[PDB]
Amino acid sequence: ARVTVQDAVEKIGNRFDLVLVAARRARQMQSGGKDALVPEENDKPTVIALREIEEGLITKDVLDARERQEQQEQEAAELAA
Amino acid sequence: LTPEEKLLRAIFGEKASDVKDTSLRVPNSVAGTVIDVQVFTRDGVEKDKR
Amino acid sequence: KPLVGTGIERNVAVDSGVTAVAKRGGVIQSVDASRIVVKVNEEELIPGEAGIDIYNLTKYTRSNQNTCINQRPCVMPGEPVARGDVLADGPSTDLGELA
Amino acid sequence: SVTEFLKPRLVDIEQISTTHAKVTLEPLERGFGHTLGNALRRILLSSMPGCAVTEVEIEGVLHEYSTKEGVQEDILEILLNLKGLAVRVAEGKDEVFITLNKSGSGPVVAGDITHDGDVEIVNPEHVICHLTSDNAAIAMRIKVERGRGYVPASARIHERPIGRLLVDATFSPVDKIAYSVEAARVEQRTDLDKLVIDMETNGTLEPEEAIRRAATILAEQLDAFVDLRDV
Amino acid sequence: SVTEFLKPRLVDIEQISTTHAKVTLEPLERGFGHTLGNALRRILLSSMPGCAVTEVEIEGVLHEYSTKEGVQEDILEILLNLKGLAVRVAEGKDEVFITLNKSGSGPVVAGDITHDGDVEIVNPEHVICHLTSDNAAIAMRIKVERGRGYVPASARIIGRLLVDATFSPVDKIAYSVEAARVEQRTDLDKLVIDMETNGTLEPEEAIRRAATILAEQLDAFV
Amino acid sequence: PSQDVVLGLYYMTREKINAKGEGMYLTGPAEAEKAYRTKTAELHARVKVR
Amino acid sequence: EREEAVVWDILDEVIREHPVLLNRAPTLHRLGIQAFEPVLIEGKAIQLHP
Amino acid sequence: SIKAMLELADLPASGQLTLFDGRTGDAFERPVTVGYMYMLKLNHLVDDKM
Repeated sequence: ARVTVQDAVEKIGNRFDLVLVAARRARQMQSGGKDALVPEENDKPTVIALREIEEGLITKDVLDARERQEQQEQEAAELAA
Repeated sequence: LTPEEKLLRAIFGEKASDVKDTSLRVPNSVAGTVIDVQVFTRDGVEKDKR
Repeated sequence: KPLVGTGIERNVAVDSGVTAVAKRGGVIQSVDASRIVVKVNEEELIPGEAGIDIYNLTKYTRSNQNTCINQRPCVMPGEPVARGDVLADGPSTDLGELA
Repeated sequence: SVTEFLKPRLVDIEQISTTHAKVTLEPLERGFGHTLGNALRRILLSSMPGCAVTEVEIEGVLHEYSTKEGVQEDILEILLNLKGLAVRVAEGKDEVFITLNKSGSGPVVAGDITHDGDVEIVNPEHVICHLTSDNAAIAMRIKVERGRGYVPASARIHERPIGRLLVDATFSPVDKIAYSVEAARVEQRTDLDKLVIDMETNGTLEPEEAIRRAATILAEQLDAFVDLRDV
Repeated sequence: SVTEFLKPRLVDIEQISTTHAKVTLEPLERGFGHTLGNALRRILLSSMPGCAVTEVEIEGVLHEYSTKEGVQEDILEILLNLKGLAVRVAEGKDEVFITLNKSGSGPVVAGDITHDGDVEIVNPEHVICHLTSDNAAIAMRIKVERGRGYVPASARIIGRLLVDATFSPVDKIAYSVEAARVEQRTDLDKLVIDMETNGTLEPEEAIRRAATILAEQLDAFV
Repeated sequence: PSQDVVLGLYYMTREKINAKGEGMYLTGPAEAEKAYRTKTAELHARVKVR
Repeated sequence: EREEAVVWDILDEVIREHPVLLNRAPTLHRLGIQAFEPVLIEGKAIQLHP
Repeated sequence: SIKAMLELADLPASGQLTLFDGRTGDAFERPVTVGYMYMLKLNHLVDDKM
C-alpha cells in the first residue's frame, strides 16, 4: 500500500508523464505476463508500478528500450523459424 | 434462438416459453408487511377467486 | 406533546380535521380502536332522531407522501364529552394538541 | 506495603425498590475506585444478559397494522407495551412460551399471564391493553427468549406462518447506573475509599449477581493482557 | 450463549526500542476497547509500584530558589534532571540513600553516583548538571523510596529540597481505539497501545503487571 | 481546520492565572501529558518545559 | 444477488486500492471533485473527512 | 420566569449541569447546557436518497 504520490513525481518530474508510464507498466503486469520487480505485498498493479517508479527501476527509457528489444527479438525469432 | 441455446435445449429438453414473466415485485431495499389488497375488474371479465 | 409550546397547537389540531371532534355532547357509549359511539345529551336531540353519534376512525391509510394516517381513540367507555371535544387523535396529535 | 494492594469486598446491598438498588464495595485504594466504577458501569450498561419478548401470536390478527374488536389499543401499541414486560426465566431454559387469555371489560395486565412456574413476572401491574366491551376477548401466545443486547426484528436471520408478529427485543435489564466514590473509615488509614453503585433495572436481575458477572467479564477480557504474547 | 464474549485473537507486539512498544489487540467487543485502555492507562500512570528520587541534599544550598556557584544549571533544573533517573531498588528495601561527589569541569552523569549495591541505575549516561569552574565541587545526598504513581512535590508540602517522584516506570501511554470486523460484524473494536517506559521494565511486562493488578482487584467477585 | 478543531486547539493552548500545577518543571511533552492525565496540572498551567 | 459472505470478502478485495471519485454540486472549482480510497461502512450515508 | 421555574425543580439557575464522559468517567472541565428540546424527523430519509 502507498499514499501521497511524491517520490514518484520527484523521480519523473511531470505528473502526467508519470501517470502514462505507470499505466503502461500496470498494463504490462496485468494484461501481459510481465512480473513485478518489487515484492507485491498484496498490491494492485497501479500501486506496484508506482512503487517501481519510486525505486527508480521503471522509467520511460527502460520501457521503450525493452519494448524495442522485444520487437528485435521477435523479428530474429521469426527469421529463425 | 442462438445456435448455442438450441444445443442447450436439445441437450436438456426444457422449453417452456409460451408466456413471459412480468410480475409485480417488491422494490429492492424495501421490506414490509402487506396490509391491503384491492382488485379492480372490468365489467364483463371473469372475477378470480381473490 | 411539546414540553415548550405556544398554545396554538390546539387550534391547528382541531382545525386541520385530522382529529375526530364531537359534533354533539353527551356520554361515550362505546370505544374501540376503529369506532366511537356517543350517547347524545337530552338537550341536543333533534325530534324523532336515533340519539347516537358514530365516528368511524381512519386506520393506517396511505397519505399523499406515503406516510401513515391513523386515528387513535383518547376516550374511555363512560367518559362525558361536550361539543368540540377531541374523541380521537389523528396523526401528529396528542390529546388534541399538535405533536 | 506499597507493592501489595487492598482487595475490595462487597459489603452492602440496599434494595430501595424492586427496580432500584445500591451496592457498596469497600475498601478501594486511591484512584482504583474511579477505574472500577467506570469499568463496571460500561460493562453493566452494555453486556449483561436478560429475557425479553421476541414473538407474539394473537388469535385473529394477521399483522401489527390492524385492530381487534373490543380492544382500544392497536396491535402495534400492544406489542410496544409487551416490549416493557419484565420476565425472569429459570436457568437452563432459553425459550419459554407464556399465554395471556382474558375476557370482559377492563385493563389487561401482566399478572394475567399463565406461566408454567419457570417464569416469574416482576411487574404484574404493567398494562398491555384495554378491553372496552363485555364480549371482548383476547388470546395471545408470547415467546420469551434469553439474550444479550439489542436484537431488532430485521437483524434476526431468516418458514414463518402469517400471524406470528416479531417484536424488537431489548434483553439488557439494566437501565441506569450511577457510581459515587466517597471516603471510607478503615482501621487508622485515611487513603482507603469506598464505591457505591446505584442500579436502576427492571427487577429481573439481582444486584450482587450482576456485579459478579460484570467482574467476571472484566477479568476474562483482562486475561489476554495478563498473558501478553504474540498470537 | 449469553455468557460467551469475544476474546483477542490477533495480538501483535511491535518493539520500536527496548523502552518503546506498540501492542495491538483485535477483535474486542463493542466498547471494551475504551474500558480496557482507560483502566490500563490509569493503573500504569497512577497505581504502578516503583522506585524514584524524592529528596535531595546539596551542600551550601538551603532553599530551592538559592543560587550555587560553579553549576551552570540552577537548583530547579538539577532537581528536574534528578527526576528522570531510572532507579531499581532491591526487594525488601523501601528507602535507600545514595551519594554523588564530583569536583572538576564538565558534565556530571548518573554513573558517578556511589551506591550500596542494592541500587541499579538503568541509564548511567543521564546528565545531572554541568560544572563550569575547575575549583567547583558538588556534593549530593539523594533519597530513593518505593512508591506508586506520580506524586509531585506540591502534594507532599532543614535544607531538604523535594523532587517530583516518578515512581511509575511508564513515561507515556496513549491508546487508540479503531474499528474491527469479523464475518459481517463490522462493529467490533481494536485496541492499539503506544507505550514508552523509563528502562526499568519492558513495556510488555508493565502492561502485564497492570493487568495482573486489575484482575486481582476483582478476585472477591469473580 | 475549522470549528471544533480550531476551538480545541485554542482551548488547549490558552493560559490561565494561578492554575493547578503552576510553576512546575517538566522534562518534556511526555511528562506534561502524564501530569495532565494524573490530574496534577491543568491544561492552562504555566510551566517550564524542556 | 443473494449477498453471501464470500461476496463481501470479494468486494473488500476489489476496492482495496481502487480510487473513487466524490463530487458535490455545484462544482465551482476543481476541488469540488476529488479522489478517495473507499472504506466499507455499515449504513447508507457517505462518510466524508472534515 | 425560567430561572424561577428551574429553582422550583431543584435545578441550577444557569441551566448548566456537570456532565461526565462515559468513556473515561472524567468530569468535563466546564458545565454543559443540558435540557430538553423538541426535535422533528424531516421527510428526507437516506433510504429514499441512496
